[PDB]
Amino acid sequence: GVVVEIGKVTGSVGTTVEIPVYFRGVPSKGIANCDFVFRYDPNVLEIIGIDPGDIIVDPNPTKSFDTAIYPDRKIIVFLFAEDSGTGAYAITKDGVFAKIRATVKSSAPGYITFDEVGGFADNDLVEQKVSFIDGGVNVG
Amino acid sequence: GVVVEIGKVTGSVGTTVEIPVYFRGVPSKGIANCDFVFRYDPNVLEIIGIDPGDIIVDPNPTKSFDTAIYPDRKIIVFLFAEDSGTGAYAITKDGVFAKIRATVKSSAPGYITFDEVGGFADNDLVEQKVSFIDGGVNVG
Amino acid sequence: GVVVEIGKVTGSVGTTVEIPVYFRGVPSKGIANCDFVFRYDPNVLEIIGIDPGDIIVDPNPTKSFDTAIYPDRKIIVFLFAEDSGTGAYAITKDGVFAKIRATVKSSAPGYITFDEVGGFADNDLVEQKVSFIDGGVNVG
Amino acid sequence: GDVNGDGTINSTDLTMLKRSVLRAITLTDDAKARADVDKNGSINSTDVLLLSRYLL
Amino acid sequence: GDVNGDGTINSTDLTMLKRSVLRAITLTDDAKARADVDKNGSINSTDVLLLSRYLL
Amino acid sequence: GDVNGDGTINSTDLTMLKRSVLRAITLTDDAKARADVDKNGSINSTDVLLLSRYLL
Ligand SMILES: [Ca+2]
Ligand SMILES: [Ca+2]
Ligand SMILES: [Ca+2]
Ligand SMILES: [Ca+2]
Ligand SMILES: [Ca+2]
Ligand SMILES: [Ca+2]
Ligand SMILES: [Cl-]
Ligand SMILES: [Cl-]
Ligand SMILES: [Cl-]
Repeated sequence: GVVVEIGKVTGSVGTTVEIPVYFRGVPSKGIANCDFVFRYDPNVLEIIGIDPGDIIVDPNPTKSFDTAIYPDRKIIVFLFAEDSGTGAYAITKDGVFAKIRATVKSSAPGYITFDEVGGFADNDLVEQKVSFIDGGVNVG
Repeated sequence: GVVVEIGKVTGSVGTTVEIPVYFRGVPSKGIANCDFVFRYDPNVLEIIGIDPGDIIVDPNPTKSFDTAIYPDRKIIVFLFAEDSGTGAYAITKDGVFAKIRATVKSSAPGYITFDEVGGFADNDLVEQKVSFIDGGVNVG
Repeated sequence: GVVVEIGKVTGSVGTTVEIPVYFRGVPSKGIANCDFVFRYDPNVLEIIGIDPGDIIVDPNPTKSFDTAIYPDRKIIVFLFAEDSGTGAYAITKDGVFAKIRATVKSSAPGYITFDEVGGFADNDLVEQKVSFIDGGVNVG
Repeated sequence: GDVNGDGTINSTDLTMLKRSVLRAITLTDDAKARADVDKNGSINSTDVLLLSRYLL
Repeated sequence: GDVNGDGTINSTDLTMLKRSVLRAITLTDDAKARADVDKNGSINSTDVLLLSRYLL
Repeated sequence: GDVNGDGTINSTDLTMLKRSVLRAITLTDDAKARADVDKNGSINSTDVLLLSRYLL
């Protein structure tokens, strides 16, 4: 089915790095909506923002794509639901779904791991099979 | 005055059980509104829902009765306020106020205990004397 | 620049005391808006309310002044933004900005310390330099 | 009755009050005073009943 | 669709639903049932899509 | 100014912004950018003042 890949990057303490979230194996009907939660360590990584990738084609991306960061709860949340009304702004190709901007606070491994998945449906509102690969910063 | 009884039930691990909340000694003027908080252990019991009992007579029970479950805060909250506008949907007889649906996660005692009470008034908006008996699952 | 002084008071266990928050060195253009967070120990002090001081001149003080108390998060928050629309309700003189009402729960030092500051601007919307002095109850 | 303090008493106030009693949200110190309909120092189901009756 | 249960389905419901999925807020047990647009026992992005399309 | 992003700037936006600064609620990442009225990278009382003046 669909494979969601949390990227693996390296960076120095005090620098801000970008951790890509990849969508692999996007079906022919596409992906009209999805939501999922990732876990992280706020003592290791300070996540300052999340941006939509190029596979989100909505000219007003905030209408279809939104996120939230909770350091006290040690989680980040993604919400995608294409806002065309017709299925026009659905994800149809593989690539970067989102980019996590994080400032490295310590040399320890900064794991960004899959926690929970909600909906993940195509344009026919059929829920797709999905699997997650964990990643993060300095985890190799 | 009024006695609120948290029921005591037994059940196997992996099964979903129902824990009744009883209202005893309901006054002649009835009970137009009430709110209270119960404490529980989320590691022992997974509370998946709370339903109104038969002593709530509102044909649209959600208008008069609402609840909330907070596993991270280890509490459940009850809010009753009869929605007729005249006192018609007030509780007038003894019996089951609410049913707590919980899935047993472990063999340890699953205490559901009284934490806090707010309002508890009759149809004349007079606050009634109220006492609580603790219960739960596998607590005997 | 501007100095914010958390007052230092003494009181017996079981009594409610008032901890003044002073604004010192108020500029000539005044203070049109400010927000900041203070830290405290809920086991030592039970903060039951925060009132605006006499340096807030808004005849409807709640329109310009608001606060919040979070015992579970061990913080209190202040929000001032003069509501005249012209700069008329800005703070123009030194004195008591706010009064923290707290009931002393234990004999231990009850520190009320500066945690975070947001905006702190004059009537020309210029952000002012500001410093904080920590205080509390029975901290001497 | 005017929980949020926007100048109008409507369904939005009751929703905020009910969610507050159910502990879903916290109210600010100013809002707490306005949510205390019967002014007895507590925000509970009695306030909920009174506000809902006022709107109905 | 009527998340808050005020009798009208509008933008306020979608905002509450989206914030719930993003875990910014919690919904009450009554609201949870009404937020479950497709009635599959979960409140997620599929409900968000359906409600947003209904309003549009 | 449009905190919730419903297309209209009204009292609901100011209430959300004020509650955010008072730390009663959290805003989503999209809402955070729109709540940043003066676009200085922080959401505070200066944004509150500017939005309240805009509505008045
Ligand atoms: Ca109002
Ligand atoms: Ca009250
Ligand atoms: Ca509604
Ligand atoms: Ca659903
Ligand atoms: Ca708006
Ligand atoms: Ca700003
Ligand atoms: Cl709310
Ligand atoms: Cl909301
Ligand atoms: Cl809000």
